[PDB]
Amino acid sequence: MLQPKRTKFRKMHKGRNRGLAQGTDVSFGSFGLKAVGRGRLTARQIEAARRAMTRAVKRQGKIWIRVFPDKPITEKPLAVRMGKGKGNVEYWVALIQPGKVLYEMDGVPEELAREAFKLAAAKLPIKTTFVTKTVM
Amino acid sequence: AKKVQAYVKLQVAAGMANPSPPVGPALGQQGVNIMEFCKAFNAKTDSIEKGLPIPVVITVYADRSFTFVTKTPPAAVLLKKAAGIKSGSGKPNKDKVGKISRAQLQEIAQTKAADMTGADIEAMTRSIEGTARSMGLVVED
Amino acid sequence: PVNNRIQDLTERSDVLRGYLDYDAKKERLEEVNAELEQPDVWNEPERAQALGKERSSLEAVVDTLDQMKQGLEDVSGLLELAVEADDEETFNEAVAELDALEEKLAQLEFRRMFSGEYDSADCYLDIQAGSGGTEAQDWASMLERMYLRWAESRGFKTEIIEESEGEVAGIKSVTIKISGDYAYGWLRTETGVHRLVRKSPFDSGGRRHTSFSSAFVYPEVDDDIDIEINPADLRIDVYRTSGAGGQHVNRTESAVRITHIPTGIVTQCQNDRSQHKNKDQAMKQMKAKLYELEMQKKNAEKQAMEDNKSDIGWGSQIRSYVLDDSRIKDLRTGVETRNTQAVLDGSLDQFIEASLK
Amino acid sequence: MKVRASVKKLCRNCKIVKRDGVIRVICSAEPKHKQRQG
RNA sequence: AGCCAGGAUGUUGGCUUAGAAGCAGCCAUCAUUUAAAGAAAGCGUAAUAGCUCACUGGUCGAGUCGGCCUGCGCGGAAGAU
Ligand SMILES: [Zn+2]
Repeated sequence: MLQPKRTKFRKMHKGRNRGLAQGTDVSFGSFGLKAVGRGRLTARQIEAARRAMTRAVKRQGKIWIRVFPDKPITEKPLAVRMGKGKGNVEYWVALIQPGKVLYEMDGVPEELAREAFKLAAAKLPIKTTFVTKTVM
Repeated sequence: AKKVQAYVKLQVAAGMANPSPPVGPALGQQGVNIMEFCKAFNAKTDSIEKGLPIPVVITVYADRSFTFVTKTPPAAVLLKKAAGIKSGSGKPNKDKVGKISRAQLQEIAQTKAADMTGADIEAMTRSIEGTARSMGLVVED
Repeated sequence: PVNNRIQDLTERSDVLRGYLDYDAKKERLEEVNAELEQPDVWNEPERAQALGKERSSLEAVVDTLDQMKQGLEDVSGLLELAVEADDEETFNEAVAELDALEEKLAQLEFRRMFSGEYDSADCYLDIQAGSGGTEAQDWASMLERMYLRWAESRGFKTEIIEESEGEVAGIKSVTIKISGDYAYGWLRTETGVHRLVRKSPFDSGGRRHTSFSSAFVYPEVDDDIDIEINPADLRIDVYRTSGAGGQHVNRTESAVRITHIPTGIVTQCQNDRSQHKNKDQAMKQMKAKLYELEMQKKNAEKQAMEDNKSDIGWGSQIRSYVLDDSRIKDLRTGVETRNTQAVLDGSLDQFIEASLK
Repeated sequence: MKVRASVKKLCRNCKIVKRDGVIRVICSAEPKHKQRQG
């Protein structure tokens, strides 16, 4: 499970998904998955996606992970009166603005990559599109 | 000419009399029995070459007797006495296990004049070369 | 020197041969080939599957031990020509295919140590002292030392884990771990109660003693703490808490019962006020009970396995260490060793192969 | 006839059909592979 | 888009696996006759044999194929007088 090593702080604000993506263009590999819908990827989700893509590949080529869960979600225990401070850190999310290329891949056919990214999309919460490596 | 009734292409070494451990029930299944593969199969063996897996036609008949004309021995088994090596694929082009010369290949080719439907010897030679390459023997030019 | 080794190998093969039934398995193979050579054998798939593989497994023994007898002779003949004519290459080619034969023999030897689910795994042995009071203790320590010597000779890490020393001198109970390649295979056949006859040094009148000490050998198992029970296997049901609380407890589904679907084990809880604490507490309790169920079933299976071994009885008395007459007679060996001092110094090679057979 | 929300052509013989609203799959070769959105 | 036949041989490519010849698995994945035929794509045999497809010569006679681009539409879509 992908979780930050050393933390400056334990808890955080809910924040806003407001804005546009910075990790937009396909950088490393040949075939990437761009995020159409804005949202948040939990750490578990990410791992599931990774699993899906590994299975799709059947151990083949090289896969990149541009995204990483930077913000923790603090959830209160079940059936608690609203006050008494913040809850406890349960899982880690990365806030996804529209346009974020999530996972990149090379060494495989395009169709195969697409298939992999379909599986990944199934695991993931948000709507996505397949993109290729761009010159300039 | 009569249409195809029943055939099962299953043969082993020509030197061995009566195929029964490797092939088994397959040859003696439909019409022609097990015992008709030691007197008929060894009769055509003596004329050409002994101790080599050569395929033979087994067009089965209702009259128990079957017609057979054997071909010239395969490229897979002719490329063993002149090739030098025994082992083939698995790790063929990953690491070179044997060596093959073009002249040798050509020589091997010339024997199968009746086996292959071809107008020229060069074509046959190149087919043989291809076969060798497939097996795992890299052609030396 | 090399030619005499060939003969030894041949002898070894021959002795192996009788037990593995060369005259019976070759006959067995005759009957399979009588039915399976006929095209109409796949009327019954169920039986044919069990026989088809069996025959294939038996062909790799009978025919190979025939290729051994055929092999040794040829190599010997190969050797003879070279030495006589002072040729060198054939000498080297005579050793290299004799070499194959040893490996084959090992494989067949390995096949004896292959039979069973646990063989190559880590190994434990408990040497429990008998009823002798002091003599038994003395025996146990000796046994331990012998085992250690054997371990040293074979080439294994020997780790004494528990060691309860004797009240006067010796060992009351000792557990040693022996790790390595097929470590349990050599030691599985050593399991049993050891009959020691001796003129004791602890007896003031110097009586002769029939003494016993168990050497129970068992393999190290995979831990397997608890299987993660998926929500499809649990049946979660909520209801009202029994008792007092006005309008509140009368109107709560706080109490929970969890039932394991295939088993039938049911765990309830109505302790805490919240449903959600109870659900996870009664699951924690449910998990605990599942472990017990799995622990208890494993223990009963063990119990039943050991009650088989109990009904062997006097057969547990395996190897009679007649030290008062030097000779040692193991029940399955049928042979006596006149050098007790070598036996005690870890040379049980004469006893492993015979007891395994 | 399977109950689905995703009616995918699992093989070549599978045939997508909209029968007055309801989306359906029917396979000629396989009786299992026929599906229904519901 | 239909239909008529071929759709292979050198070949059983080879190495293999309780049984694999395209199909428990691993790799080569070249050439012959060529109008085409993959060392065979999906069914199927105990492995073979067999049913087909990619492709190929004819017939039929005009547009057809899959991408995104959104506009709207279905399903997905079930409650209690
Ligand atoms: Zn279908």
